[PDB]
Amino acid sequence: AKHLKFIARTVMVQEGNVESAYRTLNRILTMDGLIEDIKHRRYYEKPCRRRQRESYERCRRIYNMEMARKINFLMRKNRADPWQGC
Amino acid sequence: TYTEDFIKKQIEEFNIGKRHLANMMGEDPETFTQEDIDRAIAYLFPSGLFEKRARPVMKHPEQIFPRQRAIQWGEDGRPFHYLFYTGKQSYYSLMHDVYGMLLNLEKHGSR
Repeated sequence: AKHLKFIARTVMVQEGNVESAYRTLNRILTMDGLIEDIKHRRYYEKPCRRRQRESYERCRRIYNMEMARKINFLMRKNRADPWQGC
Repeated sequence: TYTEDFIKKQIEEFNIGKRHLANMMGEDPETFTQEDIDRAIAYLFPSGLFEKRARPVMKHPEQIFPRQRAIQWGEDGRPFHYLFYTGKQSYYSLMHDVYGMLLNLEKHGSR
């Protein structure tokens, strides 16, 4: 309201590619978390529910990262059998 | 169940019957063969039954009666084959042989 206009969340169009600019804007707003903020702010989220959700998301991310690391570590053995027959 | 003594007596009976059949057909008992036995039994006992297994047959007792296991160890108890304790000594012996052949080469219409 008190800031200068047409700098925040503003995208320029290249060679009249309006759709590409709009999709880049959507990408930026999603990557900065603004889309999630707007969607979550439609109704009030109780503090206990908020805390539970953040704990769940943090733990899920950690667990997924660890599982991915395990699979990437054990993918090295996945190759052609070198002692076929015996 | 067919005890080994039964099979032994059957073998003796087949040998004597073979000599009798060679006597009957005028052939020399020494060189008398299984094809000759089949021909003679087809002549003496003509049967046009379509089923070849329902026709008269004079076969060696080994062929006609089923078979049994083989001894895998002697009186001392030691198994003969070095892969005995796998329980699949023949199969794993074959696989071992094939793998050795592949190793040698690595160093170097039908079904």
